[PDB]
Amino acid sequence: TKGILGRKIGMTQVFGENGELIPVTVVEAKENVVLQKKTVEVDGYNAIQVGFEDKKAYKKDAKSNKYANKPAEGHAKKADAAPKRFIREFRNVDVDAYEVGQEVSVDTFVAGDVIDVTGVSKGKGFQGAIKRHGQSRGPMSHGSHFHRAPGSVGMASDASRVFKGQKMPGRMGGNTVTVQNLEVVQVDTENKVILVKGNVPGPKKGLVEIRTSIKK
Amino acid sequence: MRQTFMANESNIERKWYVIDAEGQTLGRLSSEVASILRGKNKVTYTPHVDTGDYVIVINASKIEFTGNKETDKVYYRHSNHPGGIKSITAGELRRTNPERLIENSIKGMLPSTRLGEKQGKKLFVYGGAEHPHAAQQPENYELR
Amino acid sequence: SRVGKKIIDIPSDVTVTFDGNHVTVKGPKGELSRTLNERMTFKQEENTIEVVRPSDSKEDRTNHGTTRALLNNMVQGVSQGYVKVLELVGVGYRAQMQGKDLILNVGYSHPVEIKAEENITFSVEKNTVVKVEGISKEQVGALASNIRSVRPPEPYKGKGIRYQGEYVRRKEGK
Amino acid sequence: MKVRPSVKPICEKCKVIKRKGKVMVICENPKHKQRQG
RNA sequence: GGGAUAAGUGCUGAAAGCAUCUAAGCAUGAAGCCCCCCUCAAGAUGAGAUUUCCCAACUUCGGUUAUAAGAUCCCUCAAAG
RNA sequence: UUGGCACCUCGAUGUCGGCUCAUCGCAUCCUGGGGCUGUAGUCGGUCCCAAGGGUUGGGCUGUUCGCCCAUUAAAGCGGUACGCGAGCUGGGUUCAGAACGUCGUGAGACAGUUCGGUCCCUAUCCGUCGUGGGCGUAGGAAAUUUGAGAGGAGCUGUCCUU
Ligand SMILES: [Mg+2]
Ligand SMILES: [Mg+2]
Ligand SMILES: [Mg+2]
Ligand SMILES: [Mg+2]
Ligand SMILES: [Mg+2]
Ligand SMILES: [Mg+2]
Ligand SMILES: [Mg+2]
Ligand SMILES: [Mg+2]
Ligand SMILES: [Mg+2]
Ligand SMILES: [Mg+2]
Ligand SMILES: [Mg+2]
Ligand SMILES: [Zn+2]
Repeated sequence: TKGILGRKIGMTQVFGENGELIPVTVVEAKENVVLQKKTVEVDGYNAIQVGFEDKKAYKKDAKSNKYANKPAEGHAKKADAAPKRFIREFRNVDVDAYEVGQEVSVDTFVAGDVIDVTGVSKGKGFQGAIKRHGQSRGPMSHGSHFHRAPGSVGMASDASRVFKGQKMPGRMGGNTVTVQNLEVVQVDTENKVILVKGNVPGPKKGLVEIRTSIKK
Repeated sequence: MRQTFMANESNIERKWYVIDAEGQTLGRLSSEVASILRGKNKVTYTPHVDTGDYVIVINASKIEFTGNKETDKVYYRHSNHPGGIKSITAGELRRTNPERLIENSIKGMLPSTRLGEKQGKKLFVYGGAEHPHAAQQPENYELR
Repeated sequence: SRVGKKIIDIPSDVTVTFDGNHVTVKGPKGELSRTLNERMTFKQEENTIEVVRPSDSKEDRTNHGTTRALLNNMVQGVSQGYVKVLELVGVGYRAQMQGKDLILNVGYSHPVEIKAEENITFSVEKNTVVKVEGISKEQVGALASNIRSVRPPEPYKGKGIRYQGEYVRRKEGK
Repeated sequence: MKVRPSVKPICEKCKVIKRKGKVMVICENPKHKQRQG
């Protein structure tokens, strides 16, 4: 099992051998390094901690996340690696194969590999029940004073309360989503890009976590 | 004249004990442990303070049930979500989590008050024979 | 329990060792070990083993009968073993031995394979008769039951895997 | 199987037994099979 | 896919010399149960773990202090609102 | 269900149907697993286990029902103030107008009909859905996390091959 971290550059299409159009998402997986290796002996579970995308080294009066802080720099230095913006663990990958400070490359993944891609979905802000929960609108005429309302929120004296998990208006998006059984169309070592068939969760410039499909 | 002694944190001293759950009925072990946790066996027992002693229970896995409790006895919990009722049989609970079975039995036999909650916290249950509280220097207790 | 009271004879070749409730019976074909009921008391003689119920209570009587029968089965099993013959019936129904495992073809698009077990022997004669032989009576029976379960006998034509001496009720098709 | 409160022999062959705390009738004739319930 | 099961189906087996799926014992058996898959989750007050960073003077010797690592105010913003 | 009773509410507990949103039971409509069959096969009948998921659009009528059309794996039955009007509608019913039949000497009346006919309310508390702050978690911090718990999902057709 293999895992790489990347940013979602955007979507495009590629023409297949048969001339079939394949919609694809461009992912850049440059600057991936194994920052730490966790084992059952020490941490109680086996995983590799991988850092993606180098950030600037510590400076005295850094006011932003662009420059690494002292605590982060130390953790990266232990791996003999530059400070990283994003760090994520991969439990799927075997600990023995990877070594601390080892670069993880796009070439690990190959074309035709079935993969599961994880990312935070795009944020929609505060949303009503119709958009958020796919509920039906009320009549738009015939005396209607019900259009985009949530509907009844309960019964009457029995219960005399709203049950937990009642679908109501609230903030929508920003959730972690894993799309399963996507495929790698192409891997570009030169550009450090992996082409993934279909669309992956989240905004452009959003971190995507590509793993080998759990279901096989 | 008012002469009844009242225990206070200054004059209260709590000991540590170890009880083996091997070949012991859950209820009968639990009932006795609850009294030790409450401090009912102390002559200086005062209701509004905790005079009770800490208890360690070992070999929780070896607790015994009678009849068909292993299958028939069911523990229901509700999640507070509609239709959110979950069930575990006593036998299955013993296998999966031996400690929880013992704890819940004893905690059910303690008063549902702020003091009562504290008295339950003094209970430590371990499914294996070994316990991690050697520093506390517990004394082996034999159920009467 | 008349059965319980009856002594279990030991063949001279067979050697039986009792360890508390548990009994280990050693025979030329194999050695069988089981744990008998704790209450039941067993008196061992070279010629034969005698089991006596501790009390006349029903529970002891039932266990006495079971214990006696079980012990007898082990001794006889190690001495001679138990063999059960299963016969496939109907056209296109055949049995073939792949190594230890038995492969059966019984009107199924997929071929059926049954894994062999320790202290059990699978053998096919004429491609229609299968014999399961083992020291353990139970183990022989269990594996035989699995073989029969693959395709049980049908009433209308009698097609299927059956025990050699099994009787099947017959219903007229039309 | 016939599941009924009144489980009794329909013929001579039928044999009344108790399995898993439930009275049942077992017979050569499959029809005669019953289970108390 | 796995484990445990229902109605079932048995294997061995006595009470009850026979019989018997059950009593002891041993199997098998559902879109159902517990998992497997997905998301949240240590206010899990039982508050867990791993890695890394910071680490001094005063003082009535009780402790205090601003500072360290770090984070903010304020400001330019959006992939967030 | 139709009733009986008159125990809460007459200094007000809004009443049918639909819409919106569900939630629960299982006496199971479909799908899953079985026993028996007057079960050849394909199909069925009947009974047992099973509530995970699913369980359509129209014509007529205020309708609920029901009938019909065309589907479907199936078009389940019930409870939740005949769920849900500080969520919606207001066609029926249950004000004032008018008319017909009918009854009444009449004024008028009719679980007879007909046409028309004002649906208020800025959420305090619990509850529910989101989103912050304080303190705690025996030094102060930056990250990466385990999962006690909890939620989600869970459906099926047809065709080919054998
Ligand atoms: Mg609509
Ligand atoms: Mg409007
Ligand atoms: Mg209301
Ligand atoms: Mg009758
Ligand atoms: Mg009265
Ligand atoms: Mg009032
Ligand atoms: Mg039922
Ligand atoms: Mg109503
Ligand atoms: Mg009206
Ligand atoms: Mg009028
Ligand atoms: Mg009237
Ligand atoms: Zn009969």
